[PDB]
Amino acid sequence: MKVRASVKRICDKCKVIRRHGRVYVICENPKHKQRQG
Amino acid sequence: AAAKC
Amino acid sequence: SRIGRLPIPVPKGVSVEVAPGRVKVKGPKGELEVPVSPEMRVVVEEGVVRVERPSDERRHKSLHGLTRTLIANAVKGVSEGYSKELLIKGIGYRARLVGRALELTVGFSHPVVVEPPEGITFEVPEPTRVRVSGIDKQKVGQVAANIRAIRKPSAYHEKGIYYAGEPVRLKPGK
Amino acid sequence: MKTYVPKQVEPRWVLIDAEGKTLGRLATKIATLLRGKHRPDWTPNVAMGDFVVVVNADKIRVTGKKLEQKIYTRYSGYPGGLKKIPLEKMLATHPERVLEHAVKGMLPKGPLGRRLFKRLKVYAGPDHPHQAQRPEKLEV
Amino acid sequence: MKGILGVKVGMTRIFRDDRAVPVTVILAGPCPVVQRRTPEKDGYTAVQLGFLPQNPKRVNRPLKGHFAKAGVEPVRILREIRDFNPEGDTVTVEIFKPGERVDVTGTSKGRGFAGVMKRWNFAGGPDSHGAHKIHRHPGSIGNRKTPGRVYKGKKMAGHYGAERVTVMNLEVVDVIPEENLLLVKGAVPGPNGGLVIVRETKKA
RNA sequence: AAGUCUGGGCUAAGUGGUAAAGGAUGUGGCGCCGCGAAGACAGCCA
RNA sequence: CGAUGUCGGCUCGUCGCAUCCUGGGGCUGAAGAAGGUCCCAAGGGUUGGGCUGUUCGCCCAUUAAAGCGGCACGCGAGCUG
RNA sequence: CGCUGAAAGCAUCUAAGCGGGAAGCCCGCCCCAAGAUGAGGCCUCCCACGGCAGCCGGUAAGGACCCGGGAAGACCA
Ligand SMILES: [K+]
Ligand SMILES: [K+]
Ligand SMILES: [K+]
Ligand SMILES: [K+]
Ligand SMILES: [K+]
Ligand SMILES: [K+]
Ligand SMILES: [Mg+2]
Ligand SMILES: [Mg+2]
Ligand SMILES: [Mg+2]
Ligand SMILES: [Mg+2]
Ligand SMILES: [Mg+2]
Ligand SMILES: [Mg+2]
Ligand SMILES: [Mg+2]
Ligand SMILES: [Mg+2]
Ligand SMILES: [Mg+2]
Ligand SMILES: [Mg+2]
Ligand SMILES: [Mg+2]
Ligand SMILES: [Mg+2]
Ligand SMILES: [Mg+2]
Ligand SMILES: [Mg+2]
Ligand SMILES: [Mg+2]
Ligand SMILES: [Mg+2]
Ligand SMILES: [Mg+2]
Ligand SMILES: [Mg+2]
Ligand SMILES: [Mg+2]
Ligand SMILES: [Mg+2]
Ligand SMILES: [Mg+2]
Ligand SMILES: [Mg+2]
Ligand SMILES: [Mg+2]
Ligand SMILES: [Mg+2]
Ligand SMILES: [Mg+2]
Ligand SMILES: [Mg+2]
Ligand SMILES: [Mg+2]
Ligand SMILES: [Mg+2]
Ligand SMILES: [Mg+2]
Ligand SMILES: [Mg+2]
Ligand SMILES: [Mg+2]
Ligand SMILES: [Mg+2]
Ligand SMILES: [Mg+2]
Ligand SMILES: [Mg+2]
Ligand SMILES: [Mg+2]
Ligand SMILES: [Mg+2]
Ligand SMILES: [Mg+2]
Ligand SMILES: [Mg+2]
Ligand SMILES: [Mg+2]
Ligand SMILES: [Mg+2]
Ligand SMILES: [Mg+2]
Ligand SMILES: [Mg+2]
Ligand SMILES: [Mg+2]
Ligand SMILES: [Mg+2]
Ligand SMILES: [Mg+2]
Ligand SMILES: [Mg+2]
Ligand SMILES: [Mg+2]
Ligand SMILES: [Mg+2]
Ligand SMILES: [Mg+2]
Ligand SMILES: [Mg+2]
Ligand SMILES: [Mg+2]
Ligand SMILES: [Mg+2]
Ligand SMILES: [Mg+2]
Ligand SMILES: [Mg+2]
Ligand SMILES: [Mg+2]
Ligand SMILES: [Mg+2]
Ligand SMILES: [Mg+2]
Ligand SMILES: [Mg+2]
Ligand SMILES: [Mg+2]
Ligand SMILES: [Mg+2]
Ligand SMILES: [Mg+2]
Ligand SMILES: [Mg+2]
Ligand SMILES: [Mg+2]
Ligand SMILES: [Mg+2]
Ligand SMILES: [Mg+2]
Ligand SMILES: [Mg+2]
Ligand SMILES: [Mg+2]
Ligand SMILES: [Mg+2]
Ligand SMILES: [Mg+2]
Ligand SMILES: [Mg+2]
Ligand SMILES: [Mg+2]
Ligand SMILES: [Mg+2]
Ligand SMILES: [Mg+2]
Ligand SMILES: [Mg+2]
Ligand SMILES: [Mg+2]
Ligand SMILES: [Mg+2]
Ligand SMILES: [Mg+2]
Ligand SMILES: [Mg+2]
Ligand SMILES: [Mg+2]
Ligand SMILES: [Mg+2]
Ligand SMILES: [Mg+2]
Ligand SMILES: [Mg+2]
Ligand SMILES: [Mg+2]
Ligand SMILES: [Mg+2]
Ligand SMILES: [Mg+2]
Ligand SMILES: [Mg+2]
Ligand SMILES: [Mg+2]
Ligand SMILES: [Mg+2]
Ligand SMILES: [Mg+2]
Ligand SMILES: [Mg+2]
Ligand SMILES: [Mg+2]
Ligand SMILES: [Mg+2]
Ligand SMILES: [Mg+2]
Ligand SMILES: [Mg+2]
Ligand SMILES: [Mg+2]
Ligand SMILES: [Mg+2]
Ligand SMILES: [Mg+2]
Ligand SMILES: [Mg+2]
Ligand SMILES: [Mg+2]
Ligand SMILES: [Mg+2]
Ligand SMILES: [Mg+2]
Ligand SMILES: [Mg+2]
Ligand SMILES: [Mg+2]
Ligand SMILES: [Mg+2]
Ligand SMILES: [Mg+2]
Ligand SMILES: [Mg+2]
Ligand SMILES: [Mg+2]
Ligand SMILES: [Mg+2]
Ligand SMILES: [Mg+2]
Ligand SMILES: [Mg+2]
Ligand SMILES: [Mg+2]
Ligand SMILES: [Mg+2]
Ligand SMILES: [Mg+2]
Ligand SMILES: [Mg+2]
Ligand SMILES: [Mg+2]
Ligand SMILES: [Mg+2]
Ligand SMILES: [Mg+2]
Ligand SMILES: [Mg+2]
Ligand SMILES: [Mg+2]
Ligand SMILES: [Mg+2]
Ligand SMILES: [Mg+2]
Ligand SMILES: [Zn+2]
Repeated sequence: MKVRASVKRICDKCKVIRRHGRVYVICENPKHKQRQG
Repeated sequence: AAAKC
Repeated sequence: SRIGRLPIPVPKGVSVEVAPGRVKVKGPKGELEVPVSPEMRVVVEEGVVRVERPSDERRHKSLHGLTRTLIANAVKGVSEGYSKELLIKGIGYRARLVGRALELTVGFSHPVVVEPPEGITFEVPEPTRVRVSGIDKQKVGQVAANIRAIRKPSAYHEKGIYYAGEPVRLKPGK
Repeated sequence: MKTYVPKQVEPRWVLIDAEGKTLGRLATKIATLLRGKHRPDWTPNVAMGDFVVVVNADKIRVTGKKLEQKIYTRYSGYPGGLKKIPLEKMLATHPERVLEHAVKGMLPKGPLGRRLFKRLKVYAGPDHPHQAQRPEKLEV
Repeated sequence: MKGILGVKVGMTRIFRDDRAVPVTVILAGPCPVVQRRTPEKDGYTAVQLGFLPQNPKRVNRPLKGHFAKAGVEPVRILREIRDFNPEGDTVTVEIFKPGERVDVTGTSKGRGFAGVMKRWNFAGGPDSHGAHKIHRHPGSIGNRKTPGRVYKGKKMAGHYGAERVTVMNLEVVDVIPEENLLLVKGAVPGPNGGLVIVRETKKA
């Protein structure tokens, strides 16, 4: 998981979701997982 | 207290 | 392009009685209770069950899709049933069946035994194949996930407990 | 001429059911009754309100996410002595304290306000032990 | 959950499997049942036990009527064992077998007004190198203007001991029903002759 | 002390009730364009 | 300024978390073992000695680790000087 | 980290709902504790004396003073 203030889609398979008041980026590539924090 | 300088 | 507008082609042997906030489904396999939001109307007609929504804003469009699929899952469950198949891979790893409980030999220093919950049945056709069966789709998925969490698939080897149809993705280790 | 001063009067016993009421909006009405401000002869320096009996206090209703977010705090006077209790835990363990705490904060501070709090009787469940006083049911 | 009242007799050691075992001897039996506490009447379950029989000329009327209701001779000590309901009207040392673990409660010896070095194991001050009349003193008790006060529970000199103390998970070494004697491994609070309570341990 | 006043709308964060660059399928409202039974976006066989 | 005693040591603590150890996790250029990096986490713990008035730092022998800060750079109507 | 699942025919740990998960949190263990003035509860004992929500005496159940002491203790307790 990458935790940073600037979360963005890194590749065309990246997906942006919102669960429990937080923005997440989830992707098939495990390196692309992100949390806004 | 003592020397305060 | 919708989910909640399609009626449910209920087959015979399955009886659904609507109730305030609930939908009671009875079939040859068992009975299920499906709590439905009172903010919506469920109506049962000849061989069909259809759900309508009372407005067109975001919340009612969201519950319309949710309400139909859960009911359709319940009606399907009591007619045909639900199952999930687990694969056990690795040279020494295998499974067997103790009475009703299931036995896992997955490379720990001890065996791992799982007691099935009420409404769930286990099947071991092969030592490297486990089936979980029941009438509740949510419980079938949950129990299957519980067993898979005992020994998750490895990231470097084709070893562990896998879902049926789950692809195997490895990385080099040398 | 001088303003009318009432003489002492036997007080009224009142019964309130808290089933499904919003906590804060019920507590306001209780505090007004305890102060006796519904009486044309109200006097600020005497205790002349009603005795209030509340039943079904455990079935009070709260809006939003206050069940998990509202925190009661107690300070013991020791280092690290601040204790925090969420509302849902208070409802489970001491249901009567929730409505008691809300009303107490809405009463005047001082000796008279402390006496007025003594005239409130809160019970979880539908029964109360004050049948001798015969409280008349009031709709809130 | 089961218990009995007793008196600390003394300390010795015995030999077992070529090992020396330090033991405390306790005279425990017998304890007549005087009153039973029930949830219907009292709100909890307990049994009130009696110990150390007393000369009737020293028993006043309220206690004599209390003893007469149970049909027992007057004793000196009345104590409750929480969550215990003995089968009979008398409790003896037989309730315990060797190898069982027990908790023992007593009143520790009283040290009176004790200093911080004895009561709290404070380091004290130096004994040379200019130290001026502060050898057994506590040192600083606070900070400056913030917070400008001393915390509650600050460790200071005061009364020490003569208080209730429980030692847990002591092994029962031997039971001697002829002389109503119980042998436990190790040390027990209080002086010889002091009242103690022996209960089944809460550990596991 | 005096409206749990009346009418229309928004917020779900206890935001209201203590902060920036930056980030985001939060939500409501309006627009500009494109492709649409010269059968479109998604799903499915290629 | 008709006075608010100033370094270090000692004694006695208590608090914060931007966490040194111990507990739980994601990612890894993670085979395993050992690491790296970020997230959660302040319950408990965080050694003895040589040099110097020293704080600091270096060094010796260890350790799971030898955390960083606040409290009038905490504490002289408590000591030292 | 999940199960089921819409809005968004796919998908999604979430919007409805349901699980797993820390030396941390709440109980649990030990100690204090009804001045908890919201002053709680249970067992037993004493009784309706006299003279006129109070006043003056003599008593009951009990208690205190005094004395011998105490691994209790500055005194007190
Ligand atoms: K916007
Ligand atoms: K000055
Ligand atoms: K400190
Ligand atoms: K890690
Ligand atoms: K800590
Ligand atoms: K230096
Ligand atoms: Mg960045
Ligand atoms: Mg008044
Ligand atoms: Mg009043
Ligand atoms: Mg509310
Ligand atoms: Mg709530
Ligand atoms: Mg603290
Ligand atoms: Mg704190
Ligand atoms: Mg504390
Ligand atoms: Mg007792
Ligand atoms: Mg003793
Ligand atoms: Mg004792
Ligand atoms: Mg003693
Ligand atoms: Mg003494
Ligand atoms: Mg001392
Ligand atoms: Mg000592
Ligand atoms: Mg001493
Ligand atoms: Mg000493
Ligand atoms: Mg000590
Ligand atoms: Mg102590
Ligand atoms: Mg100590
Ligand atoms: Mg020392
Ligand atoms: Mg000292
Ligand atoms: Mg010192
Ligand atoms: Mg010393
Ligand atoms: Mg000396
Ligand atoms: Mg010197
Ligand atoms: Mg010196
Ligand atoms: Mg010295
Ligand atoms: Mg000296
Ligand atoms: Mg000197
Ligand atoms: Mg000194
Ligand atoms: Mg001195
Ligand atoms: Mg000296
Ligand atoms: Mg000394
Ligand atoms: Mg001192
Ligand atoms: Mg201190
Ligand atoms: Mg100072
Ligand atoms: Mg000062
Ligand atoms: Mg202060
Ligand atoms: Mg202090
Ligand atoms: Mg303290
Ligand atoms: Mg303390
Ligand atoms: Mg102390
Ligand atoms: Mg002291
Ligand atoms: Mg003392
Ligand atoms: Mg209004
Ligand atoms: Mg807003
Ligand atoms: Mg927020
Ligand atoms: Mg905010
Ligand atoms: Mg707020
Ligand atoms: Mg705010
Ligand atoms: Mg002066
Ligand atoms: Mg002055
Ligand atoms: Mg000055
Ligand atoms: Mg001064
Ligand atoms: Mg100085
Ligand atoms: Mg200094
Ligand atoms: Mg120094
Ligand atoms: Mg210093
Ligand atoms: Mg120092
Ligand atoms: Mg020091
Ligand atoms: Mg030292
Ligand atoms: Mg210091
Ligand atoms: Mg120290
Ligand atoms: Mg000190
Ligand atoms: Mg210290
Ligand atoms: Mg600290
Ligand atoms: Mg942190
Ligand atoms: Mg760690
Ligand atoms: Mg860790
Ligand atoms: Mg490894
Ligand atoms: Mg991270
Ligand atoms: Mg993280
Ligand atoms: Mg972190
Ligand atoms: Mg933390
Ligand atoms: Mg902290
Ligand atoms: Mg913290
Ligand atoms: Mg050393
Ligand atoms: Mg050192
Ligand atoms: Mg040395
Ligand atoms: Mg050094
Ligand atoms: Mg040297
Ligand atoms: Mg040397
Ligand atoms: Mg040195
Ligand atoms: Mg140095
Ligand atoms: Mg030197
Ligand atoms: Mg250096
Ligand atoms: Mg070394
Ligand atoms: Mg070293
Ligand atoms: Mg080591
Ligand atoms: Mg500061
Ligand atoms: Mg400062
Ligand atoms: Mg300074
Ligand atoms: Mg300093
Ligand atoms: Mg300092
Ligand atoms: Mg200082
Ligand atoms: Mg200092
Ligand atoms: Mg100091
Ligand atoms: Mg100082
Ligand atoms: Mg000095
Ligand atoms: Mg100094
Ligand atoms: Mg000072
Ligand atoms: Mg001073
Ligand atoms: Mg001073
Ligand atoms: Mg010095
Ligand atoms: Mg000096
Ligand atoms: Mg000098
Ligand atoms: Mg000198
Ligand atoms: Mg939800
Ligand atoms: Mg925590
Ligand atoms: Mg824990
Ligand atoms: Mg108390
Ligand atoms: Mg008590
Ligand atoms: Mg008193
Ligand atoms: Mg108090
Ligand atoms: Mg009392
Ligand atoms: Mg005296
Ligand atoms: Mg004396
Ligand atoms: Mg005395
Ligand atoms: Mg005393
Ligand atoms: Mg006395
Ligand atoms: Zn990606």
